[PDB]
Amino acid sequence: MRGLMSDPQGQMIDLPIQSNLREGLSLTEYIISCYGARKGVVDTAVRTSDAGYLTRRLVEVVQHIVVRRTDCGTIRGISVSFIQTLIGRVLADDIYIGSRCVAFRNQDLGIGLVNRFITFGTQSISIRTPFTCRSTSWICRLCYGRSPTHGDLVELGEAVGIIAGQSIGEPG
Amino acid sequence: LVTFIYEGLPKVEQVLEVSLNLEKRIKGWNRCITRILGIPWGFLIGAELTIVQSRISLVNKIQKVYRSQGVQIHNRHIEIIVR
Amino acid sequence: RASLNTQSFISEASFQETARVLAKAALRGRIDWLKGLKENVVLGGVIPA
Amino acid sequence: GTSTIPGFNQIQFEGFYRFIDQGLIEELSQLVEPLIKERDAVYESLTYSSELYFIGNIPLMNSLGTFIVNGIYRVVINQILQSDMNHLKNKRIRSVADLLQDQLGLALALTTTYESFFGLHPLSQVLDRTNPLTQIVHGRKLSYLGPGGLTGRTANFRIRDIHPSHYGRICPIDTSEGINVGLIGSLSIHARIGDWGSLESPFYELVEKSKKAQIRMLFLSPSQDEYYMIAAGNSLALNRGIQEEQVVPARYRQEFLTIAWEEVHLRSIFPFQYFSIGASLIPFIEHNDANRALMSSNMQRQAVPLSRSEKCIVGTGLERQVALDSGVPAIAEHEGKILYTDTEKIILSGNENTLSIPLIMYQRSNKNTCMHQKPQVRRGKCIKKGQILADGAATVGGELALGKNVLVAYMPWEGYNFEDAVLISECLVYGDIYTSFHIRKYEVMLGSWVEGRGRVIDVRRVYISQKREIKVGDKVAGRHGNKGIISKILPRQDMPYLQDGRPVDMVFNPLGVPSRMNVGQIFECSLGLAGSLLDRHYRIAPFDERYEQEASRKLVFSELYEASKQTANPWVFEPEYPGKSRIFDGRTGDPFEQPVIIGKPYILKLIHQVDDKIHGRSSGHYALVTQQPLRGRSKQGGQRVGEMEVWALEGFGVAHILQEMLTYKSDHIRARQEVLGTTIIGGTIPKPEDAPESFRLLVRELRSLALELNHFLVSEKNFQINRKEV
Amino acid sequence: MIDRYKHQQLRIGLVSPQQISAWATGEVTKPYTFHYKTNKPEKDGLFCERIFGPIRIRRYQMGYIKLTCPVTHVWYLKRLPSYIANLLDKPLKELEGLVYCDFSFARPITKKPTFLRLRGSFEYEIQSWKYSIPLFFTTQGFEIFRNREISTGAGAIREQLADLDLRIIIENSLVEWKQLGEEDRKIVRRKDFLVRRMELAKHFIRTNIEPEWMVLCLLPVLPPELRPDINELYRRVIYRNNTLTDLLVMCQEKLVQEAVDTLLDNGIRGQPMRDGHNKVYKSFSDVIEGKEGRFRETLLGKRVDYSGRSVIVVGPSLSLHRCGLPREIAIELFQTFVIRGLIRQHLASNIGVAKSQIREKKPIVWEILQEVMQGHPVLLNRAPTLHRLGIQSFQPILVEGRTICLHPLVCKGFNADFDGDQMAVHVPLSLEAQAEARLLMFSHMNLLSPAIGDPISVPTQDMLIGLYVLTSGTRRGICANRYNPCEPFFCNSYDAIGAYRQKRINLDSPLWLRWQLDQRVIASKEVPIEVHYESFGNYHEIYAHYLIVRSVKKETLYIYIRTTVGHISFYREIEEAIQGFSQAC
Amino acid sequence: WFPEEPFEAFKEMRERKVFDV
DNA sequence: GTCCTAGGACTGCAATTTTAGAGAGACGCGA
DNA sequence: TCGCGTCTCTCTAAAATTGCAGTCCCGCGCGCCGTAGGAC
RNA sequence: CCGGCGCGCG
Ligand SMILES: [Mg+2]
Ligand SMILES: [Zn+2]
Repeated sequence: MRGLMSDPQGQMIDLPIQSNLREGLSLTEYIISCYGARKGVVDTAVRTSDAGYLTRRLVEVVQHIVVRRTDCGTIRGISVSFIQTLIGRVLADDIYIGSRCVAFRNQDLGIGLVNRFITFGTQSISIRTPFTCRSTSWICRLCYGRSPTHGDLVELGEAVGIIAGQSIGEPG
Repeated sequence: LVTFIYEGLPKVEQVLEVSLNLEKRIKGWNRCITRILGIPWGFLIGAELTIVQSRISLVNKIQKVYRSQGVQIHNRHIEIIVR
Repeated sequence: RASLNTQSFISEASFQETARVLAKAALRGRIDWLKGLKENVVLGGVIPA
Repeated sequence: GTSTIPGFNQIQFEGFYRFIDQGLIEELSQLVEPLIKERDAVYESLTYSSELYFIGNIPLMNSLGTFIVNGIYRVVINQILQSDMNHLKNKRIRSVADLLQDQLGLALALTTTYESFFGLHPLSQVLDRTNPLTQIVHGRKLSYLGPGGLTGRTANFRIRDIHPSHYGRICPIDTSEGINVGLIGSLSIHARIGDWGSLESPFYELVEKSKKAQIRMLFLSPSQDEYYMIAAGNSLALNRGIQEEQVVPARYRQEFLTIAWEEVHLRSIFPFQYFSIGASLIPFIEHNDANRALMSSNMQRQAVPLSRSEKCIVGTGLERQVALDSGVPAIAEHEGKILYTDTEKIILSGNENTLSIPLIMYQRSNKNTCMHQKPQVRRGKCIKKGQILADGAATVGGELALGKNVLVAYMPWEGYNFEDAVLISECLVYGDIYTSFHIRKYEVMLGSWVEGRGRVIDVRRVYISQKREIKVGDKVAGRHGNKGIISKILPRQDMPYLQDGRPVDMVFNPLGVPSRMNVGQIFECSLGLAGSLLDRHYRIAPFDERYEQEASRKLVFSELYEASKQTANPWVFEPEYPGKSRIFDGRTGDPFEQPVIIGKPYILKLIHQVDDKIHGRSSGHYALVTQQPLRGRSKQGGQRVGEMEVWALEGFGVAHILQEMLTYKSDHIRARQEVLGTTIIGGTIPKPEDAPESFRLLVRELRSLALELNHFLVSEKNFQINRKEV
Repeated sequence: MIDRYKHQQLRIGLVSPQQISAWATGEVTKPYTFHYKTNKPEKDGLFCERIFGPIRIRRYQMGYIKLTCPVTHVWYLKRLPSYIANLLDKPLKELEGLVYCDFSFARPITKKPTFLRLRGSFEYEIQSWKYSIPLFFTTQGFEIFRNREISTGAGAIREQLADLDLRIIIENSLVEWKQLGEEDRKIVRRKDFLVRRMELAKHFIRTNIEPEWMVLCLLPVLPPELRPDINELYRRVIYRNNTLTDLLVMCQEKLVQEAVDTLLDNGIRGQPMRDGHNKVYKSFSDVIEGKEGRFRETLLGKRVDYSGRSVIVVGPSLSLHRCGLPREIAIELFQTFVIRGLIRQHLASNIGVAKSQIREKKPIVWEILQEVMQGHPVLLNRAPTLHRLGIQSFQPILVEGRTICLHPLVCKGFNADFDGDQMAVHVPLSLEAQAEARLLMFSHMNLLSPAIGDPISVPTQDMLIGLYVLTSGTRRGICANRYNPCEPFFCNSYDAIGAYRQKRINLDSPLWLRWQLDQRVIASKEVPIEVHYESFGNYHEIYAHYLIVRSVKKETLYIYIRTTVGHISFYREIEEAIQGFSQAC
Repeated sequence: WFPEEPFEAFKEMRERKVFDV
């Protein structure tokens, strides 16, 4: 059944559409169901004009961000204590289990390493993120991490800022 | 005769162009750190604490809006914008 | 606001408030070093990416 | 319009007559018939107007409701504006009566200002003559735009919404697509314009015993619509009580209730009351989602008249009204007898009055669509005044006929109906099923085959006819919002065929029904097959479930079984899965594993097609100022690489593809000429290294604001500053 | 690694009247544009051939208008906050009155001595200054020293700006800021004005800009070929400037200033001045700013040559890296390459003959087109390019008809369906662009989306339903047998598929497949349902989906998988794809 | 959330390695 | 006939428009 | 003989509205209509 | 080869 519809000013119509499209809507039900039909077309005219403006401002603010260095030399690292966030990040510090080093500084975080951290009692993970790079006009390979599409570490000269802007504005 | 009284995309755009706790913590932190620490540790530590907290909440608010609609965007792309 | 406080006046002029950006910049002889992607698009040159 | 559907042009007809009645006198505070004939005004590009005695010329409205200025048909559309702000009781409608009288106010403060009103006013528009459906629906539009009206930016978000005062006056489905959504309305079938500028719809009054009530059909302005309890249900319900306390849905005070029959004042009894002409031509509309009803109405207005027309097996019964009110067929103006018929004319004689009626033969519309007329009567036939005499284009037997009945299957076929593609048979091509005549005009020997290739048919202005058979890339659609592009044409031996051995003509993707939620096309295809076997046509009013539950299912299933039993075709109705049958692969002869819904629906051919959209460009003419390639297919222009396309190239990192389309494919005058030369000799294209004419154009403009912009190169070798020429 | 240093810059700057003259040197003196009869450029007019050049240089050669009186630049006076007002440190109202009303400024200059106690901006005219002082001081000498104690209009502004001491401004602003600080809404705004004033004065010292250039002495004139509206505004400046010099009166001085402001920037003075049609004029600021302006329409996006357009239809037989091009679009886009192919094999005498042959649609033109399209990629692009996968590169092939054939698996990236969508085609010309398109933009290296990394060319809809039906296993339990139960054995998968072809078994009929590989069948981690142990040593372990035969005497191990033809077909399809790709390389 | 107490916040940035002596 | 012919919607921000705060020179009444 | 609240402005510190400035998806197709006014 | 108005398609 099509359920209940809503009038333009928020409130719900005190009459249900108890029939489905196979049974055939009554004349009263068809008129009520036209309320949501009008909303869909009108909301389309604002979903595009707003997301398009949002995308342009998103790309504009980071258009100049390009991978220009292999390593800025930073020592800062965001502390992490979910899995999909940690994959592809570069460790900012060594990780130890007892007296054994299980993960080294400046090493890409695979999912096997992450599972090993979760399997044992590892509380703090220090990673290099865009927040830790020693620049706001460019980013380095290690602070960005693995390429979003090429699997390996990101390559020099990649316009990651425009890709970042397009990735957010696209589903708008 | 009688009167009764009874009980997305705009959200993400508002955050980008600028949480109730975030603005209440920034107000609280501003008036205290400078009074405790003087020469730049008053300003350096205060700015560091405010910016670190802002980045965490700015990414969380944007990610929460997109996750509510099933949109899957990596944290890297948002951290590029927030930076 | 962040996009209007960049290191390039060509990027700001082609973004918003072109007259305001150009008037403020031309008063101080502002120099754009074309380090960004959009600056080289305006000139028709090769982007540094 | 108390007991019948009113004329679709009655609002324009009544408005113009009122303007002649009181509008002329109220503004002058004597007309003679025009010397030029209506056909002569358009033939040699004049204005159909009458003389006012010598004050000026007053344009005259055709019986179809359209004016002629400079030989161009024009329509004056209605406007809505402020008289709960969105309540229709606080609005007014300005017809052609108000627009023509108002211009008389400006005229007297005639011939020139009326000429400039039709040319320039937004509310005066060129009549759309694609098909008979477009001719009538254009005149019934309601607009919030125009002078004195809100703009799309000005439009409030609470406007563009459906208000409950619109029920019976403004169609809740029909609206414009794009920025103007919710601002372009459409009148309902039974709507009428009142004396206070308000819209009225007829309702049936239920009144007590002690009252004469000679006529129980009375029209409501939206102001008095609120204070009546109006029911849309029926009285086919009885329990151990009596009929008066049976409950029905009703409308009162902008909300929906459920009260007893004894508390109901008015009844909505007309079937087409709440819809416009476009939505009233969709059979089984109650099984289609209202979202697709809006698109279906638009698609029906793009249907191309075919060289041969045929009626739909399944319809709604409004096709006859559309044909009569469009003026496309020939309607007798006098009773009598038919004495002579041919292609060029029809002779009718009655009561010592003999008239000769010329017939349209291969004439051009404003949309490059052909018009043609064929006699519908024989010699010696008695005719009443107002009865049909001939059939026009897209009109058969006095009914609107925009499409064809073709055999159709709903199954996936090797990806050639992926998404919205349509696979058709060669029979539709060599049978001339979807062949249409198209005529352009250009401002040469008659009957010559020019080489836009076509045959020159009329020289006055050169008219060239083009016979366009169906092709890959053409657009076809049904009356349920089911559109599709033709992507493959197969020989008849390759198409799937039925248990009677007949191959189908089209194959549709079944995946397009659930997402689009238009079940009415499944109902129509099954009933179209039954009607073709039974030699029957069906004209079904919408919302037939008011009689009983699953009324459309009972009608389709029982008619399917009647066709199966009478013609001895057990596959037509299958008790295991009614409406579906096992069909066979034309390539292997093996049956498909699942039964397939088959039928004979009504499919239209739309104007959007190839031969009007394929464009290509190597080089050529550029703009004078920007020196960039022109814009438009007609100007042999190029394709724009917008800023969003530049972002994608920057995301790919293709810095040399971007520079190609920024300098020497667009505006680098020096480098455009060298690329033309190197590619013909194949000798490597070098980098431009200079500035394109768009940057030099910007520098000069900044110079005009007393600003200097210089480009400097600093050598990394000796640090010498080089000034680039700009 | 030493970076390949590239030091390129561009700088805007306020221009000087001398540089305006150097641009023009060439002065436009008459407002006539063209001859009414001969349609020739009027001499000394807006389109003068002597000033601008013969009828290329007309796109770049500039002119100038010698204004009798200086006029202020609207951008630097009327825009908020006013730069002239801040540098002169006066309220905007009094400056606007001095420029637009009949106001005279007292003591406009300082570097020359005066002898009067006139200070401020006296709105009323000084009664003594009208007759007494001029009549005692005569006319010549009085006018000689006139413009040193009282002046009016933009000339007074320019005089105030010319003699400004910027360092004194900085020092006074700093000392006033300190005084204000050492002492609460505009107690701060006055400070903010002071900070803004020293930063404004500081920038003038280090640059070559002069604050008096903010008032214009000459008016540069746009080249004629860039204005084939703007012309009408240029006539007005000449219309009212040439009137002013005829007089040499205050009203005409204001009219010239308003003409320049309207030409420079309309819609800034409240009511913007309209034309005779009651339509607002378009100024240079309007044409350089906005979404339709020069920056966002002409520079950020361009129309290009060697491009086409047509309707999109689906081709399921295409490869993932191929597209179908209409013959007309292909012959248009590759016209130069077809000309080269014709001339190279001596089938065309020259370029004109080759073009004529192409125009006649000779049968040999299509052979050369087909030859030259091999190995030359093209770029397809749908209209709303939301991400970088909205434009991709394909290998074009010649297809019949007038539509572009598109692979079904790349529609999701393009967000394209075949209900009326169209696409643009572009041809990379140079070798570097072709290499970029081949090695970076082809669909076979772009299988992942950059947003999160999911695959983008994944089977959808019809293919998904086909795979789902193929891999939907047997009917089981009460859906397979009417009663409580109180299948063929195939040596290899080829035997099972062959039996399926001969209609011996159905697509979902159960069968047992002999397995000669390791146990690699995905199934629930469950113990055998039944173990049939024989006294001779052999035992049979019966699982839900396979049977395993083991023995205690030998090390033999036989595996039989209970499956259908559909699962076998899916596995064979993927396996054969891998093996065929390996063998082909 | 970093606690609103300035010294608790300092201890937090010490623990999260935001800032240290 | 015409030939030259001269009215959304939201945010940002400086600009009035007061409101107020104190406050003092000359003073009519007054000690 | 001055002294006292204080009459009559008086000049500016501090919010309180308030009138602009700025902006508001992309890419295609088609048609119509301009270029006006007045003494001959 | 210039701009406005109207109607459309994705
Ligand atoms: Mg589509
Ligand atoms: Zn870094």
